[PDB]
Amino acid sequence: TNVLIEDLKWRGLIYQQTDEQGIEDLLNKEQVTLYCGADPTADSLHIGHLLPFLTLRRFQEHGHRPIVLIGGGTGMIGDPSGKSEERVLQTEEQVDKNIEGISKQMHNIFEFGTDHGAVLVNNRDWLGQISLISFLRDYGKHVGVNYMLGKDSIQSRLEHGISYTEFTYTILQAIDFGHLNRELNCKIQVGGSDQWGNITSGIELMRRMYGQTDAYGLTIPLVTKSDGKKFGKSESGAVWLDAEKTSPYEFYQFWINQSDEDVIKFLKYFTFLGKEEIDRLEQSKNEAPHLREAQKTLAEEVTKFIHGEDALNDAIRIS
Amino acid sequence: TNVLIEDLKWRGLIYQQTDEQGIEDLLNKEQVTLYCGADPTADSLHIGHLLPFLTLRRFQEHGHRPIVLIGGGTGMIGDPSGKSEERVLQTEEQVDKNIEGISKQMHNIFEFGTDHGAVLVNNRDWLGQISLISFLRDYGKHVGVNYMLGKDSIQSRLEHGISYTEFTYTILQAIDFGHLNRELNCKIQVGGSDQWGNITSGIELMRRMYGQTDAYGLTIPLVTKSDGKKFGKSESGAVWLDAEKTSPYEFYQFWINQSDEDVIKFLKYFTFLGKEEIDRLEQSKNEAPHLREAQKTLAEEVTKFIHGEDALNDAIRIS
Ligand SMILES: N[C@@H](Cc1ccc(O)cc1)C(=O)N[C@H](C(=O)O)[C@H]1[C@H](O)[C@]2(O)CO[C@@H]([C@@H]2O)N1O
Ligand SMILES: N[C@@H](Cc1ccc(O)cc1)C(=O)N[C@H](C(=O)O)[C@H]1[C@H](O)[C@]2(O)CO[C@@H]([C@@H]2O)N1O
Repeated sequence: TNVLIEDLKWRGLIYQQTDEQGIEDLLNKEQVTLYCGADPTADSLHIGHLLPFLTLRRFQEHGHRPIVLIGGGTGMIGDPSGKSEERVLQTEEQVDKNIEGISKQMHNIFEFGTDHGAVLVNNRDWLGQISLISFLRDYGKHVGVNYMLGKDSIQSRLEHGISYTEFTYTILQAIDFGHLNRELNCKIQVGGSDQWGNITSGIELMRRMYGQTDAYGLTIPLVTKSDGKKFGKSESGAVWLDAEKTSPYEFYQFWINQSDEDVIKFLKYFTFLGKEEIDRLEQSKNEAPHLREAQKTLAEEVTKFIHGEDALNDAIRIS
Repeated sequence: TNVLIEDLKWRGLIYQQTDEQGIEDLLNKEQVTLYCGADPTADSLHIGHLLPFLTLRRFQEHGHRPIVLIGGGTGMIGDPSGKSEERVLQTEEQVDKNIEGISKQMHNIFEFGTDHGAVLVNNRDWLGQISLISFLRDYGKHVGVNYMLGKDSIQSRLEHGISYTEFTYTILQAIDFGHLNRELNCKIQVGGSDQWGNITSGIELMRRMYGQTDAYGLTIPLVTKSDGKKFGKSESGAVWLDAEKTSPYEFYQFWINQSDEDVIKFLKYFTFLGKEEIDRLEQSKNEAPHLREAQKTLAEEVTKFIHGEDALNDAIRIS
């Protein structure tokens, strides 16, 4: 037992683990409960997010359980991570509308409603409780200011000027990890490299809150093209996984025009085919490019999956 | 939590539970590990078996784990259950060939090769160890002769004359239950009504072997048509799930010619559609029979699934 880790590794979906070995350990020992999430900073997800929720779906394959945290509370605050300009609070309505779009999608990428598997939690439910006073006492007490300015996210912002709220974002997100880690048994939290800071902070908090009751954080790498261009972007902004923001057709082509070079990779990252199916699918590319089979079965997969069998046919027929 | 049981019940797939309530209990409490199996008394499964392996697949839906016991050891002996004429030992080669066919199929109905989910065990592995002496001592000691003549299977045979071997079949099968119940954690064993006897005996043995370390047996009902005819049979014997014994086409039609009456039922039993999808699919039948939509989406499902998307198209095109 170590196949799952064997492939994540093969495909190149592991940019960093907190405890490389220990992760390997429980993953070959007990059926883990891992989660991931997004703040509804919009009403549609987008190729950018498609990667790690897939990685979550690749776990569920082998027996594990994923959980999906929509940004019900941290949404309204905004994660300064990466950013280099303070955020802009959305309106309660907007967020309440945004999470209807963002969730509307997950509910298709995942099968919610089972007796034991995949839960869609809304951190609005617990973060909505904790008060000003409590917060400081119970959690604040154990969050050193010297660790926070440590965060590679904020370090930056600190320079331009970081508001308090972006600054206390990390404590809210850390609170979540522990809460699931306690409430549902979350031991691994998977997220993008833009999430290292936060991932690592959630695990430290519970270390002095109870002595990290067995938590680990994994990070999927970052999608990178060969044309040197901000993957995910189009004059049509970024490829939204919503049919009326980015349609099966526009979707389709995106994948169909995948610069031959950065192809097999994207096959590995985004498609549920084997190393053998891909391997074959690599020859077909290495010496019969006219047929453009790789770049074709890619798009086929991602479009049928994300959009539909029907919306694949409906799409393919526009060349 | 109680949806899975909620539907099994809805569809009518529960002919009997050993401990009705307790089953409900652990199924709403912990992720169970249930199994089922067949002796390779042939080289192809058949509609008859398609039902309970589906039921096993309906568990895996909600989080549970199935296991598949091919008849590697009990195969060679034959389960007199139901039968009313002693068996006929197969040849080691035959069984060794038969289990290549029988397994060749499961490996498509189930996804083996994961880190935590679905295992294909071969009881040849443990039953091949136990000797004449051991057997009597360790297990035989705790199997009363008065319980065995109790078995509704043999009771019958007893009348025509039941050889010792058919008679000791039940002890071999009971041995299995406990072994998984101990080896892998098997708590529920699902099987046809022709398997009550055996199901119930496996649980009794471990009751005096250690005090039934938490075991239960469930039984799927029996497929029954409205035309009053031995479901599963055709002049082409019985509908073998093998393409070269019973092909996508011959397969297809079978389902397509499903006597309108015993339809929705078969939709429930054999298809992964909702109560809503079916409900709609029941109207379409109740008042627009010309279209024959029910009997059509049925066959469609079962054929694509069992045989292939491709072998569905390939099939549908023969009307
Ligand atoms: N502050 C986090 C959100 C969060 C909210 C609650 C938690 O309990 C833990 C984390 C973040 O940055 N997430 C992104 C988002 O949209 O909210 C998404 C990004 O958009 C992704 O592309 C999708 O998943 C990763 C990856 O960076 N990430 O979580
Ligand atoms: N003695 C059992 C086999 C067995 C072998 C090992 C075990 O550990 C427990 C049971 C039996 O009768 N099984 C059938 C078979 O072909 O072997 C199958 C039947 O053929 C089915 O149609 C398929 O599953 C059920 C149902 O009656 N059943 O187990």
